[PDB]
Amino acid sequence: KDIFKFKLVDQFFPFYYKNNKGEYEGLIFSILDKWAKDNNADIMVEHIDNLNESEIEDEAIYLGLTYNVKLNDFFYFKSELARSISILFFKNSNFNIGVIKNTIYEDILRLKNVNTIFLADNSQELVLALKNDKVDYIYGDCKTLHYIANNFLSEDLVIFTGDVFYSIKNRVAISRNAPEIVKNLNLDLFSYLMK
Amino acid sequence: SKDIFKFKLVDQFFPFYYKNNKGEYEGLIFSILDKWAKDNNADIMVEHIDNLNESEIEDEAIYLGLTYNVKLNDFFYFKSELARSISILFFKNFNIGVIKNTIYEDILRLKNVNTIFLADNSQELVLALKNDKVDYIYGDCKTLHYIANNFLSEDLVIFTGDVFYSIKNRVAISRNAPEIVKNLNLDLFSYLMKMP
Ligand SMILES: [Mg+2]
Repeated sequence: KDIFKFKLVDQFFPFYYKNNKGEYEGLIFSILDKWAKDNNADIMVEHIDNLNESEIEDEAIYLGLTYNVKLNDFFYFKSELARSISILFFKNSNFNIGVIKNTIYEDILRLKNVNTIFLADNSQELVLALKNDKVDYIYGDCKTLHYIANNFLSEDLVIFTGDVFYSIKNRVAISRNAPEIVKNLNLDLFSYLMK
Repeated sequence: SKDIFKFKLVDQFFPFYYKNNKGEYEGLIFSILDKWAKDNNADIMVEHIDNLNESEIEDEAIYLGLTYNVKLNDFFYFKSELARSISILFFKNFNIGVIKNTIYEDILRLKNVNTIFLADNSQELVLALKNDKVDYIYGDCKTLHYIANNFLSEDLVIFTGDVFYSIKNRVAISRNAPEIVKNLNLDLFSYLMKMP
């Protein structure tokens, strides 16, 4: 009956990602299908590389966003998916650090007064920036960035051992101007992972 | 007197600790443990072990990389949560491989899987898949995938079927541990600063 739009942002292993062979992978559809049946509804899935405040769809449910001062004005963050850990990577003095824009990782670097921040639109772009030595470090998701890096880089990634490790919540997000029916949805997708 | 405590890092646990190409251990756990050490006014010793041998269990040691298991529960007390994982059935491009004495083993026995191949550690487990000793492996989503992808040039495929459990990774100490260890606050996760 009802049809709800889900938006997958960038990449988020293991929920959704692009493998070495360029094939879209993930178990998110398995979860969304189960959520759909429980809610007696159909779903539309859209994938977006980078989020823009001007292109926000009020009725859509966003996955793969993290808390960000800019995005907080537009979104309500609800149920948690898997958690992540922020890591600063470099390839195996003055410097510059790559980071995906409008993410919690950007805000972390900003409040640390890092002024040589290189803003990438997505994970792939960020990794390629490191490849072509546009940046000396990249900052972001522990597994997803490491994974994409190993797909494009010939050099191994190394972890920068400093005070840069934070526990990151990856939550489901809806527009603050979402219809009441969306706002009343149970969006605890993580509950479909029994324990 | 500043106390000294031994931490045993079992197998591999991405991104807390894992093997790189140089035969060394990379990870962020070492940073966390140094922080924990400062607040508890103590020194620390880190030792890596691939397998968990009952004969080699040290009562004074604090164990990381263990999950709740019917067999280990009779030897360890599982304490604070360090991180979470998702159980995934992996395959390349029917017997199932799984690390012995893990929560993952129990799951397969509860689901009444007939042909269970037991591995001692993640490295052995993923090697069994690579060498076609097993058709599927079951375990940690990040770690098993990392090893296969970085050491064996194998990008493992996730089994779509309903086999996804939320797994808690906890700190564990021996049942016969010293009183000085039992009194420790082993909330290592708290030393990972949270978002606001
Ligand atoms: Mg596929």
